[PDB]
Amino acid sequence: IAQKYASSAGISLAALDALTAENKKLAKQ
Amino acid sequence: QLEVLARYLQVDLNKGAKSFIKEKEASAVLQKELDLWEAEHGEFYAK
Repeated sequence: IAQKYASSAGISLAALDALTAENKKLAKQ
Repeated sequence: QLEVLARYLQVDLNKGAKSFIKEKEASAVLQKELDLWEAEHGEFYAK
């Protein structure tokens, strides 16, 4: 009955960045 | 700019030059052995 009550109420119970950092390593240099 | 692109692409700009001077002392070694033959034996015998 609580389930219905809860229902009724609605309240229930990678390397890509390694490639990226080497690109900024070039531009920083 | 040339060094920092060679740093990026992991390109050694002197790999050819380091291997040039390392075979040039290696061909100086065999020359130092080759003239030990001609100093010992002579030019007519060697020819």
